[PDB]
Amino acid sequence: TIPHLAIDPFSLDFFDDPYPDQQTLRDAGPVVYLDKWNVYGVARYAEVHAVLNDPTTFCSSRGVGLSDFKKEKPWRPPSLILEADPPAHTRPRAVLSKVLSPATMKTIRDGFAAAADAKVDELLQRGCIDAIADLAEAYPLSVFPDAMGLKQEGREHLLPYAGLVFNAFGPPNELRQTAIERSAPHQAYVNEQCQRPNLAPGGFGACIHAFTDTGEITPDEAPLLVRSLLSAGLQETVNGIGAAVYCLARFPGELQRLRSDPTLARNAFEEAVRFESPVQTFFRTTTREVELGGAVIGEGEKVLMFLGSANRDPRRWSDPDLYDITRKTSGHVGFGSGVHMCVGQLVARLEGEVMLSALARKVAAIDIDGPVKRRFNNTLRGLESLPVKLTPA
Ligand code: HEM
Ligand SMILES: COc1ccc(C(=O)O)cc1
Ligand SMILES: [Cl-]
Repeated sequence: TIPHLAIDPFSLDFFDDPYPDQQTLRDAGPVVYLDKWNVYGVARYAEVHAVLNDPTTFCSSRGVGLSDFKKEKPWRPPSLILEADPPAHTRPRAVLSKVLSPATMKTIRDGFAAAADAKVDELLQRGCIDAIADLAEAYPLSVFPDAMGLKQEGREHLLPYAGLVFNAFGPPNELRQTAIERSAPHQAYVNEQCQRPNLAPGGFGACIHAFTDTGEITPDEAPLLVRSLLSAGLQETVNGIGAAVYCLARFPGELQRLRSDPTLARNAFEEAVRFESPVQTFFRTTTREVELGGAVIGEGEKVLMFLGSANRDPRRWSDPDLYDITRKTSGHVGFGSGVHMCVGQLVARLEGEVMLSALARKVAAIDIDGPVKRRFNNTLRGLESLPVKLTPA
């Protein structure tokens, strides 16, 4: 009663243009079986939203990649928040929520915003730039690692470790094995910067270590929670900002609208997050037999959620393939939904908003003027290179 498909959502051809295959996955049925990896798939907004919001039946403590932690060893000690279920998840989540609080955004906002303006001002002096390396990448590297409290040496390890983390959610294909065999130096730098003496006072990491006397987490838990923010805190944002820029370059009517009202910047980024879904997919594991969209899924089965496909589901979105900076984006799953919904979304939206605001005030046109290149990853969607000519306003 469940349609079996041979689509590999982790193949290179799929990454190259996922969107037809995602329609085929949505239209086959509410639940599909993916024979290549032996997992269930859900690609419609409805079923994705349901799975995300039933963490008792679709837990994350057996991993949220293909590997089931009850069967295989994880490639690194489990995250205390991503790879945990309530109740063990609850208090480490409260710590990271407070570390990344509204009050904390108040303190870095003007710094983040200035750095966005300085970066756009700097790129307008060059004209022809690469909006991935010189912007999408350069901007978050200039404000996140300082906000984390990190030393300066070794920062070249952060994006590679992020790409490793997201590649290791995927199946044991060559992208994953090659990331793991390249991993050791990045693992080593990251784990070391998680120790309390290496985290500059006032930053996010020091704050995490300072939350250890409340009975919410203990001191030996602090290093791993810092690790979370060195894993999840960079590449997505970069991909999300690279997508905004791309969209603004590819849809010049939306750039003309952003310029006319820069207050649209925040929702313009939110729309980029929905349109690109930098995190394309996550897994859950069933803790019990369950009925999902008229199928009966046994205990201990991996379920693949297509988040980017739920964000383009014509059953939920009008013209889902169009980038509309005035769209009501509320409800998209680009950040998840429910108990694990991105705990750092306030940092991402603040980075992306102030970047787009900067562009909206200072740029008249953005024109692709060279070969666009994609970056392949088992979990992340984003560009490798996006040569643009920026035109000062
Ligand atoms: C556009 C940028 C981002 C996107 C698209 C994104 C995507 C996601 C998604 C889909 C989830 C839910 C995972 C799940 O349900 O298993 C998540 C959770 C998480 N994110 Fe983000 N994220 C972004 C930025 C950030 C930032 C800036 C941080 C840190 C500052 C961060 C740290 C985390 C952590 C620690 C979790 C785990 C939360 C939990 O398990 O309860 N992410 N992210
Ligand atoms: C959604 O992406 C991630 C990746 C890693 C972690 C973590 O290491 O906790 C959390 C979220
Ligand atoms: Cl690691």
